[PDB]
Amino acid sequence: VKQYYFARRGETSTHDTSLPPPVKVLSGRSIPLKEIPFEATRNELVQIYLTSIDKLIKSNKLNSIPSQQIASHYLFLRSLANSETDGIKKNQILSLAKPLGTYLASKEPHVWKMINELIEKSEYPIIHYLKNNRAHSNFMLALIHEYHKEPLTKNQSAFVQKFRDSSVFLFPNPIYTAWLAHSYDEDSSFNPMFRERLSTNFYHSTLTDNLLLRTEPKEVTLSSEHHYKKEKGPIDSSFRYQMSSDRLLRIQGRTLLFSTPQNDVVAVKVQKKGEPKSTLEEEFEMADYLLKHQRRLDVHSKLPQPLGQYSVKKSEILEISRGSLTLIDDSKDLEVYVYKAPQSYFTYLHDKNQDLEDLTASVKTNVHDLFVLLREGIVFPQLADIFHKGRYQALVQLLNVLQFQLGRIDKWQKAVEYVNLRSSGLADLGDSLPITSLFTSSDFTKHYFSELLTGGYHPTFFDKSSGTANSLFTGKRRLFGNYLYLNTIAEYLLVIQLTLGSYGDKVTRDMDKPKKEAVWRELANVMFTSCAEAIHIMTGIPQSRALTLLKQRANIEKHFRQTQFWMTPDYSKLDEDTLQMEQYSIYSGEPEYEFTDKLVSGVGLSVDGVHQDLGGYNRESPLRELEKLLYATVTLIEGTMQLDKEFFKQLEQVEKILSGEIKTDANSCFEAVAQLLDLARPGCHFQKRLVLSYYEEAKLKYPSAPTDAYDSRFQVVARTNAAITIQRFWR
Amino acid sequence: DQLTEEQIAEFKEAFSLFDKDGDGTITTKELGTVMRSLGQNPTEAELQDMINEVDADGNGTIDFPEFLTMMARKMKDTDSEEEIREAFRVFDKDGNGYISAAELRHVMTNLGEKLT
Ligand SMILES: Nc1ncnc2c1ncn2[C@@H]1O[C@H](COP(=O)(O)O)[C@@H](O)[C@H]1O
Ligand SMILES: [Ca+2]
Ligand SMILES: [Cl-]
Ligand SMILES: [Cl-]
Repeated sequence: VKQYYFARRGETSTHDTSLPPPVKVLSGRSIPLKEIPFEATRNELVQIYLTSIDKLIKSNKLNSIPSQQIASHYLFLRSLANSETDGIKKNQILSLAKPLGTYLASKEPHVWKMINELIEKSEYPIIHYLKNNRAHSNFMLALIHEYHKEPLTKNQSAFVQKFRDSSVFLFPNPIYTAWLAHSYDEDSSFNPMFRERLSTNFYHSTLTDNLLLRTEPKEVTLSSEHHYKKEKGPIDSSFRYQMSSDRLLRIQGRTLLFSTPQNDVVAVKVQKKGEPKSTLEEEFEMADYLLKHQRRLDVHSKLPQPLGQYSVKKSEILEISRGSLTLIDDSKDLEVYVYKAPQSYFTYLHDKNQDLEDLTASVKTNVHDLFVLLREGIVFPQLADIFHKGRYQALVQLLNVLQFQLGRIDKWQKAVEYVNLRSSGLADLGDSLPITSLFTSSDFTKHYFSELLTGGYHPTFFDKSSGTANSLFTGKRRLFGNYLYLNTIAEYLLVIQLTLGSYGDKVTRDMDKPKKEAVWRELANVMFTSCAEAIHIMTGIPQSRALTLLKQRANIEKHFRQTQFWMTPDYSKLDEDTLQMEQYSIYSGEPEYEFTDKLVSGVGLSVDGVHQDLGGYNRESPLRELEKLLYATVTLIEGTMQLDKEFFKQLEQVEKILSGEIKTDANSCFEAVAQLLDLARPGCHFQKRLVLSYYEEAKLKYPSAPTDAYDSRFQVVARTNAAITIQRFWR
Repeated sequence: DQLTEEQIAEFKEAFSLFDKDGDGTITTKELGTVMRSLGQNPTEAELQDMINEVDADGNGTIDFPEFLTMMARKMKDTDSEEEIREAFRVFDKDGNGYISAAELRHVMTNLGEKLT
């Protein structure tokens, strides 16, 4: 039967609508907050870079630059030129790049050979030449400071002081988008971690920010039949369960679990002290909507069957229970939601009684429905109660001004103590939310993400002469929906990590060190698989490859060793010199997690002395590889969408050149087809097959033209496609 | 099933790539382009088996083997060797092992048809 979504996603003009006024009030004074344009400031610095290449050539001091750094200038100029459209502005760049060619070919002839293998490989050879430690060398800003002997404007200062870590942050949109998605390939040694003068710099969050600022504001359009648009009839609670005390199995919080001859459970959830009746009507109407569209969405969870939503005298509820047992409402009438669900629906995903076989498949069930329903337009913002208002931001560096590093998770075990991820799948479905509430000035967004919607102040942003605070951050008001989108993805995957960590800590307590490391190794593998499965649902990328793209940016060994270290309490029984001696094993290049707090024995780092925290008091989380893993995950998802977007925008051009809708010469048509191959996904063949078919069709529209440059790069696509048609035909 | 997993995901990614609106349904206009990428340049596929007007992946991985179990697979495996045959009638001496080392898979390719 049918399988589709009731959500069609597109683009809009601006998310800055019904937003709070962009103003910081500081001590009676009111300070306007102003956007610093990204692309307008980007082109300024490139133009300064281009003008500075001229001053470098006129200065004759080409030998004062290492050949590796000249190879950067040349390759970028060659890449920037082919990204250019009109032949006049294109040749001005090629004029600048030729003296760097006659120098390299004359003076450093071996470097000339090596990059000449790249120029025959790609229209943007710089994106591959920067697949390694060379990307940490900012050659563009180095030349600007050396030859542009003139102070930069206040905006150019802000852009540079924000994107100092690499030159790729100055590339035009197609080159950065392509360089970023190609930095995860099998031949890429790029990790955003440079070591300064004994300091180690991480800029994995800066990649995602430089990517988002070039994007267009997303907008999701929910169908007429969606759960949040279709007018719903009243809940038909025609039947009333007969609350039997002998069949009262248990009492989970405020839910009474009742036994039943069918070996399932009839659960009755009671009105809480503060919850209105609507919160219970919602859980009913969502379970129905999901049971209805279960097949249509391929929901793997065992959804509960809703039975009734009706009022009940509190005297009956209080009398029905006399077991172990405070949280219900006061005295008269407790509104009720009664449902039927398996016994799995009540074992939390972190139950120590789950073997790795059952846990793994129950985790996979949850992460599937989590992201499958996300595309449908349903968001679950209350899966767990995580705090550092006070809620925890998974992608915190993208949503706040200072936000140097991640946050301290306070409970991390009491946060997922009663998580809404069960062994049966999703639970508590009433705490749902339309995805549109992420892309609009809802009560949710302006309360929890007020700084992202307002604009951000810092004294370094203040212009004493202008009276305004200027920042790149205030540009996010136009795009804030996309930020909360990717934050939601990491939010989901973080709750899986705290759940797995709770399971790990509980089964390894009172346990053979090599047998205990086995549990933590597999739990590291379940998290890596879970992130990769999300990329598959969101981008169509084969999970097997999305996992390899992931394992270029995230170290599964470190993540296994940091989780085992910081989620178990055993490090509390270590002395100061022996503790730092063991932290080197979980990081091994990165700086040890520096902290000052007193270690609570038997627990570890704890603010309240009872429950373990994840990090020092006002410090960051020591789970550093988790922070990389979440940022690598959301950068692959949004970075893939953007590459596919830049891919399709070029695919139109070549279709308008071949079909005749745009008149252009031959060697300028092949340039359009060869550039399309650079915008294909890494590892994706049918994209490369398509641009091969487009190429052959071009050699019929321009049969008189030579194909010296575009021969080998399309031959390998032919050899790869040929070799697949004998490998994929070895049935 | 009757379609192997090696090309199921290839169909899944191609469908999810051209499903530009993310609805899980694809239109006829784009459908032609997804097959040229998948390796078919058909004549008139407007004859199909859908619900009313458009098709999902469920309708895709069923419609596609109907058009995949038609192919002259022998007419293709010969064409793949022509991409490697230098002059003619000589597929490859050592390239057979090499060109299969890293394209899609390589695990002890049975060395039959040897220099016998
Ligand atoms: N405000 C809420 N409304 C409904 N369910 C919730 C709410 N907050 C948490 N839950 C989850 O719902 C399940 C049943 O407990 P309860 O919180 O009483 O509904 C548990 O998994 C809770 O974590
Ligand atoms: Ca569609
Ligand atoms: Cl320099
Ligand atoms: Cl910023």
